[PDB]
Amino acid sequence: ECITPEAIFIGANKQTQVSDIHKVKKIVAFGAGKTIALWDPIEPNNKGVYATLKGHEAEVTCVRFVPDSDFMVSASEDHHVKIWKFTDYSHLQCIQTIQHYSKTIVALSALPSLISVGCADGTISIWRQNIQNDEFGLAHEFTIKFFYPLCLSLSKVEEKKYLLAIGGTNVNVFIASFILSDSGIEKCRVVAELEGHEDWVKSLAFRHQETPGDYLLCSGSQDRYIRLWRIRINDLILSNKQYKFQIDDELRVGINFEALIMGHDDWISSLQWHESRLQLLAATADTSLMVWEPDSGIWVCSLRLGEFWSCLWFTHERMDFFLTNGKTGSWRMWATCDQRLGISGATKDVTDIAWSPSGEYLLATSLDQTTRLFAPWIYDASGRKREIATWHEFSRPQIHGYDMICVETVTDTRFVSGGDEKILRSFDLPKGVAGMLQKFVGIQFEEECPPMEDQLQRHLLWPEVEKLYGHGFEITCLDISPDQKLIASACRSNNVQNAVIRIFSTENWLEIKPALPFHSLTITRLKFSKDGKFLLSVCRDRKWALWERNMEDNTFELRFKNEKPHTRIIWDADWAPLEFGNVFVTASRDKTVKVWRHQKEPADDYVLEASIKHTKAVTAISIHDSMIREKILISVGLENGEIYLYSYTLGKFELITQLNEDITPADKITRLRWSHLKRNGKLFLGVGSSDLSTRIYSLA
Repeated sequence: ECITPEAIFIGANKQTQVSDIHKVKKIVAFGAGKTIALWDPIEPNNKGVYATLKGHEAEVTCVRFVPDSDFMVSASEDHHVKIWKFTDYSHLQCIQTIQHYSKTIVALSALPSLISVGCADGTISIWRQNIQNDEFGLAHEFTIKFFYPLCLSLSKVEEKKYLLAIGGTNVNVFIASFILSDSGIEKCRVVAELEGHEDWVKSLAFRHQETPGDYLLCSGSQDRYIRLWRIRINDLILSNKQYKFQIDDELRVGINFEALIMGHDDWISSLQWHESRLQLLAATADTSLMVWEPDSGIWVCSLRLGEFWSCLWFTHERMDFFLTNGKTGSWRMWATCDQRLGISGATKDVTDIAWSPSGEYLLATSLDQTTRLFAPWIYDASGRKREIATWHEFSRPQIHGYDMICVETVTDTRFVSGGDEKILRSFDLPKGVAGMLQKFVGIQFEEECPPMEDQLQRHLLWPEVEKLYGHGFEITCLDISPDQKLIASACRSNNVQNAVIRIFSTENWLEIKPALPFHSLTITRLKFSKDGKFLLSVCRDRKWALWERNMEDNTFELRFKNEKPHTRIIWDADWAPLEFGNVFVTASRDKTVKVWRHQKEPADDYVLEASIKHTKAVTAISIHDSMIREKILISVGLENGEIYLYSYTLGKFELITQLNEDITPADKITRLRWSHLKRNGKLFLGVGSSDLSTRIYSLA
């Protein structure tokens, strides 16, 4: 039994400096939710996010690769700073969690052995890495006052000579300098107050390569301008004034205002230097990137590209690449010139997932207010199988202004979705997508590379067929009969009147009276019997019910039930394949997973067969449509994000495996579903979690 992660769809965080790229390994690590996602852009078989670094207990607000080292720094909502170290090459292990701060970490710049940490305490401290150990220790901590850090840059002039540009709630740019003793810091002091800005400095960046050589320092503010300061070392002979000072009885330094670049109209957002050339990258408020360089000798814009959260500047193989994370949490690539393929993912907790009736693609609805379709492309535009069948977002059915709560596929060409809206709509697979899905995913229908972010959010939206009214609350769940002629719906409720089950027709999209009452709270799961003559319901009111189907009028009636199957909310339920038997299992907050089976012997009713308990609540349970050996296959998810694979036979659970902690989500498994399809001798598992990440595993 070999469990292999197939794909990870996570979205970047909305925060300054939440992403960084490794200058050497060319690995971009961005904070996605409470995890640090890793992705290799430059790659043969476009794969995308290949790992989610778990550790932080809050949203990651900053990620930085310490240059010239195997280290990386981080910071989260919980004022914590973590230090990772590359275990192998494309992976990192957390080796230290700094608890010291009780306020937000507003700034963070770190060189090989140091880490400047600006905090909302109004204090900026410098951590210095130990000599024998690998952990950092507070070498020094100070403050300017009224003054608060917003950003700071750390630089290395000479061997033990260091500079630190501090910018914050002060129109000025302070320049602290300290020497590096073997036990930390020595002679630290603010040695220069650079005047020039007419507002708060919110950006700083040093450019120090091959000195004696262009040693610049740029800085932005709450304006539409950027200032560049020239730095001379030992030979530095109205505003042509210099700020001289010296490190020790051996160094002299002279800063000076060189030029002001940003346009009057263009308001700047992000700014960073190039990895090797003397070029500055500045991204405007509106989606537009600009590159600046000298020569004359005046700084000028040498590259513009119109129509940000993050913006990475990197060059590989005599080509320049621009990675730009948008609002939809999607990264896009550009070379210099074409638009290479990027990566997609949610920006808010995922709520539901549902494979196409046949299982070639997987729809995913999240709180991002978007519904995405993920599929694997195993075909070049030439029609031959790709080496590795990678997963991508082939279409974004919608981006409505309603929080996507749930979805279920009616047909490979149509589906239904619901959100924090009163009604729910159905959607039809457009011509544009179908072709795309037929060409790369390979699926026949009746009547040269995946979608870049541009044609994925604008040209690939599914046209709505019909809306359905009835519920006076956001729809929580729903299922489609095996015959696809029915839809069982259920809204959010606190009483019995709204905790009603509505049955809709997929032909006339009209409701089919009468509604179904019983549950006193809100239903969490609705499943139709494999045969289709039954409907099951679990309703976080600690009970379940089975509604028999009248094959004539298609009206349902209550037959079986159980007022106390669980001591706490039931989160999920599922039916085993007919061959196994008239069985269905429920997953509950009471930590247990119970199995039920029809018994007409002592009296007609669905009796309890087996039951197992876990450590955390079981929020997701899905059983495979086919029978593995002569036994059934079940998957279980928890509030931990942990996933258990079980085997089941008349009264005996067999643990196949517990997905390594390194390959599973970081929070509540909102939904788990097996794909109906088997391809390349593998089974597929869809996993939507509360850590805003859609994932896909495979069982060999």
